[PDB]
Amino acid sequence: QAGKAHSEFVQPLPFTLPETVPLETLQRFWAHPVRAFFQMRLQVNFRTEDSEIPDTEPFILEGLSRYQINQQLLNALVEQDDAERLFRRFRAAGDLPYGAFGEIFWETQCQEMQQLADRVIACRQPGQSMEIDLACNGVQITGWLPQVQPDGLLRWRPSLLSVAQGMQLWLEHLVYCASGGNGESRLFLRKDGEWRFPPLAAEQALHYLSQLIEGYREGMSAPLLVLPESGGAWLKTCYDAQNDAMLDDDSTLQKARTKFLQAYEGNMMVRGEGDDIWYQRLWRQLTPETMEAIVEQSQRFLLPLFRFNQ
Amino acid sequence: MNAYYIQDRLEAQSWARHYQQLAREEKEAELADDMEKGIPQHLFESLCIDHLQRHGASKKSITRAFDDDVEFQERMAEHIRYMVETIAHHQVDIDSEV
Amino acid sequence: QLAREEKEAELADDMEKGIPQHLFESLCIDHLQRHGASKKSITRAFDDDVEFQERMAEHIRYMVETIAHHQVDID
Amino acid sequence: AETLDPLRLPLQGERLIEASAGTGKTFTIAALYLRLLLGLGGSAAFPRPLTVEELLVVTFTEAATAELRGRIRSNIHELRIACLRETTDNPLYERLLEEIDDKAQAAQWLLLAERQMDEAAVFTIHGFCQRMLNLNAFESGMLFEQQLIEDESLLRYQACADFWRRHCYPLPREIAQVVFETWKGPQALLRDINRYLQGEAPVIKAPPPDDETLASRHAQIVARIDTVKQQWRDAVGELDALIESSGIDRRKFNRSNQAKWIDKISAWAEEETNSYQLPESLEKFTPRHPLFEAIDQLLAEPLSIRDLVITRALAEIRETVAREKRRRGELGFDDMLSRLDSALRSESGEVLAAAIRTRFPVAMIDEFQDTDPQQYRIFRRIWHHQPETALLLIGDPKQAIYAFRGADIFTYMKARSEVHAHYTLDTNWRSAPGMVNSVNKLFSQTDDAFMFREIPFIPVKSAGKNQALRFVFKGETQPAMKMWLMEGESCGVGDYQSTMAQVCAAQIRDWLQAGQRGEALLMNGDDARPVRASDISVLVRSRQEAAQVRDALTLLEIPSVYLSNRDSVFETLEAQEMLWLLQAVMTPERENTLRSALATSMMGLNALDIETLNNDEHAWDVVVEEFDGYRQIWRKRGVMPMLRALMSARNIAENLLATAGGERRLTDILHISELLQEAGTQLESEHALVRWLSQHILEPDSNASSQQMRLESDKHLVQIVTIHKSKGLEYPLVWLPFITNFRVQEQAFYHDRHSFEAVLDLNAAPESVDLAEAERLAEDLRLLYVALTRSVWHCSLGVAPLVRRRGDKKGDTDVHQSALGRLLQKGEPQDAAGLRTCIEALCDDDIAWQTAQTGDNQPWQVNDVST
Amino acid sequence: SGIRWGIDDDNVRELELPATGQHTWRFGLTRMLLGYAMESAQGEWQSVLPYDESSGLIAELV
Repeated sequence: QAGKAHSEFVQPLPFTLPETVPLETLQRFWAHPVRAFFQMRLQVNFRTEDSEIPDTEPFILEGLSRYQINQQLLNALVEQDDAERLFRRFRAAGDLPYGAFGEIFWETQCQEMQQLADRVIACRQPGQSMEIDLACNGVQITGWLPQVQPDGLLRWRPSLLSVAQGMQLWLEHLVYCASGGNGESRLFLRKDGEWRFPPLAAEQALHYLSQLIEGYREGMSAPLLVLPESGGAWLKTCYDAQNDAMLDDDSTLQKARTKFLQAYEGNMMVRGEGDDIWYQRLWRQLTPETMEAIVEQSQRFLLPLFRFNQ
Repeated sequence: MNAYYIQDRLEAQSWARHYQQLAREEKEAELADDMEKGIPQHLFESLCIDHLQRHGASKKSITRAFDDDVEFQERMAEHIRYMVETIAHHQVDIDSEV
Repeated sequence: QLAREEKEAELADDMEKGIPQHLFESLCIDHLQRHGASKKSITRAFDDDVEFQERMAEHIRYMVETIAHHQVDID
Repeated sequence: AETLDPLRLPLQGERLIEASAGTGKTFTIAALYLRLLLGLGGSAAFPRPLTVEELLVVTFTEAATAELRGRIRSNIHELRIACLRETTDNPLYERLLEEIDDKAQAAQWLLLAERQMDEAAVFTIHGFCQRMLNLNAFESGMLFEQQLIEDESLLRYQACADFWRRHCYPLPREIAQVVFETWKGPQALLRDINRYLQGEAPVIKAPPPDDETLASRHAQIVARIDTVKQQWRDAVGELDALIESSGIDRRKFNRSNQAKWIDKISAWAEEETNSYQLPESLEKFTPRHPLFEAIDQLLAEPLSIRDLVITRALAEIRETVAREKRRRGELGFDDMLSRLDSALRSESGEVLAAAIRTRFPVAMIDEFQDTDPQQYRIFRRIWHHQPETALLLIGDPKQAIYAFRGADIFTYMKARSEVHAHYTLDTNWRSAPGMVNSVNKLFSQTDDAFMFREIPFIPVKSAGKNQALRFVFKGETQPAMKMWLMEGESCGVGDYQSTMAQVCAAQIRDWLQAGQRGEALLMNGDDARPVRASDISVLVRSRQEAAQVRDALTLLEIPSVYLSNRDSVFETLEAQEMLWLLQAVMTPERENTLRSALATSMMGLNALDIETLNNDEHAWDVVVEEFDGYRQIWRKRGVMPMLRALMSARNIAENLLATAGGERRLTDILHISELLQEAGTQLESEHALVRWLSQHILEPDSNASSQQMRLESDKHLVQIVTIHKSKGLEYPLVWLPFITNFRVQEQAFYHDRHSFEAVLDLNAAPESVDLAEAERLAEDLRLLYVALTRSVWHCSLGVAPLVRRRGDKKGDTDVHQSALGRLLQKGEPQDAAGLRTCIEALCDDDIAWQTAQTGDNQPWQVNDVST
Repeated sequence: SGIRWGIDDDNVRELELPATGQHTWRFGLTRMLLGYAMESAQGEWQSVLPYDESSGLIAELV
């Protein structure tokens, strides 16, 4: 027992941010910042073995299978294209259930997606994709924003409301307000969830963008710890939109701790954000010292999310 | 080579189903204590001050019900708790629905 | 005696029409949307669930009867 | 009931023996085994001496059959030497030598009995039928060679999907709309009937006719609903009723909901008409309309296709599984017990039972409280009335917790009524006299506390050897039983589990803090010894409770282990990392697969080391060289030698033992390396080996050999164990913090009080629900009796007035639903004040109650180390 | 491509299971061979959607 114990996996690494950062890089970075530093920076990606092929024809659709159909159906409903064509297309591929169960599942999906579409169609206007070139902290950002209407940014996805979707719209709205683009930005999700950001001046737009780009070079140096869901759950309980200030009360802090562990530890119904390959490699067990570091770092970047959200 | 292995696996899943139902009831009561603090009795007192005066109810009658009478404040706290717990019941159900 | 209780019940029946269930819903939609109650969840309680409306109109019947009782006491 | 002397027990016909927890019923079987060998007891002796191979002993657990075999083997050896020496130092062998006539011939019989102990027959129920049906094949009608199938879940879901294909797919959309509401598919349909598929098929109350199809029941109820749909259409628009203060004018909204629901057909769900129906309107208060009562006719009988589809599935799937296993030739453990039952029930089974009476002209069944209707009917059809063959049934009805496994207490109740002989053992050798009086007083509060008249509670008495047992904590002796009562009126289950696990973990470290200084001692007479974390045991009902005590106890820095944990090795993170290794060694040339293996926690490479590895391509080529050398050893030797060379070169085995909690990590790596060597010899293809590992990682196999092994040094760590896996063991110090918790079974399943037959009711009628809840409550009472008798010196249990009632009403508490709450309150619901007064009433000198108060001082002391 | 159940449609009826026409090796092969000739964006033909993943020389393995 004379060997040395394993040192902490996290270590500071030198990094120099180039002058050209594609927008697709920042969007893929802020989606999973911990996963990024493994793949983006250190080129480390754990490949999950392909799941065993199901031994029977699907009786009910679940997971990514029904998510693709909900995305293919939502795009066809907003365009007001015939849904029976897509139904015969999916049934021809056999991806749906057989016979009547393929009809029962399709109509209860078309009933939920039509409710989401009627909200998107009302505010939707024809628009064209625009290209973006910006200078922030001496760094050039290039990319494309599809379907930009004169009213603003309009995005719709068939999923549950999450902070990862709000952060995705946040970076897309800041890059929209930094070059012209007077107007709002809206995102619609299942179960009435919505993300709506009012317009901002180019001053503040480049300020918060400078904080996001600074977090990117910070994520490339050290494995910055920000949990969009769990860190957002702790931040939602503490932050108050009326007074625009976070509560320092201890009673609300203990509730935020229970809500943070509730988002970290997953149940049988919904899998939690805490358990995953990227988060297990850093620490095998979650300590309160690192739980505070995640809270402080999430309090920094994820604060303008709930601040300007309405 | 366990003969009861199949029964032992079904019993292990039965307990995980019970604590998933218990954790859904505890989450309902957690949102119950929060929404109870969101609608204090003076909001319903103000709602009565508005619409009741046109039907002949004096302002002192509504004041004596909410502020003076203790049993009315007792039954209102139980009714607010039942209303909140039912709204929290449907809210958790909608959140539980995939 | 018997007339006083009849005027109190008649006055409570007139106030029952003045405070519909959608009046409590308007107050429950404005204040409770901050605490995380969705519009669909509040709409389900005040409309879909029958047992909720049964106990709702029962307590509303209890509220307008107790307030009318204090009103006659003032008279 | 009468007391039992082992040497005075006559063996003829059927005899029943009840042995309380801690009575050493295993020691009694050895005495009757030596009695059956020598033919002793005179008029109470067996008619003739017997051979070891002719004695049949049945014990449900395999581990107990091997222990009883060695226990009898040692007792035959001790008695044989005692016969040659003619003198012995033991009372039992002394009384045996007094009854022995010729000791020389008896010593020769024990010598021949000692040499035959290899073929000595001690079997399980499933190990018996396997040997018996393979003995006489023609009476059973079974193939001579049959391979046992370990898991029937794969063939059950296969046959469940075959039923859902033929009986669902052809159905029209209007009928399929109703089937989709009950369950999504065969996966949910299987989970409903899965408990009903295992074991003997029970009887269904009010079964549907055999000729009724799905379309017949569908068109019948549709016509029943369509009549009320037509009648409410015509009679709508008229309000005449007696107005009550309970109702109000807002019923118009409920009236409109009936008009909107009628216009659409194919909807099996019903809008709520309950307030409008005549009986409920009579309850609220009369119109007396004909269709007003016709709604009552609709609401009285439940409308569902559930009971019909389940009945057709339960019968057909069981036939499909049995036909598929007969095609493959494989047999299950439940199918062998059903084979012998079907063989004896056949007309030619009478000759089969005659060969069993000749093979084993006697029987002794250990753990008779655990049994099945198939088992008892087999033992009854043989040994019920026979002139020369006896029967011995040993078991404690209070000890059967196994109803989840299919054990029926009513089977024992039916067996007890049929046997006229009853014998009980009154000497409890396990625990101290203070615990004996505490257990007897707790169950003597009411009459027939177990709720079944056929199971009495009888007092026992401590032996003379244990009368000196005492437990001291901080000077003056501590009582044998201590109940910890929580403070406050209403307590939630989440608040009950939290606080009590913190109070229990606080009292454990206080016993450990006083145990290292020698203050707390376990004293037998004048002898004593400090209290180690070994003798401290925590008994929880489920695994979710074990992890909740584990986190609270580890927060105080007391290392503890779960002994009953069933978690597979493949669920751990290292098992997933073992896949990224073997896959990277397979393709060392790929840069993404190799970097993924070196970034795993098993290799132990820091993020700085990975960064310096990506910066220099030369160091990367060297790692490819060593991973190529690992692939060579992988191909020439196997999985185990390569992992041995990888752990020796990387020095990760030493580094893991240096990391805190890394020895638990290393035990899993070596155990996986043993399973990969096991599956590596069968499959020569290296890629099929990686596919075998990845396949087991996705779905855990749950096999006993695939279960996580116990970590070393856990003998000195606090032992957390389930109530079920702790039966038959000895735990000097026991904790029952969560014992007050309970769960209610919503399904209706029970056994009739008359026919004693398992009866499932697919209908939700509250009758069968009340008789089902009474059997669950009696099972929880037996779960408490076993958990209370595991202790020797002291045991502590948490008590709180927990309330699962909706709205947290202040009228009464639900503790009476719990097992321990029913015994303190005498089955009478009370308040939190009444629960506290009933606790203070029964505590004298043995039971003692203290309030549960949360406190924290210091987690623990290190005790340092030795090197 | 959705290849799960038995090889042919006649094999399905031989097991006394209702004939479907999908999730079979014949359904999958035809789905894969149709995608080689026609792009999946065109539409259905026999009520079998073409499988677009292999339109090229890699389709020779099919």
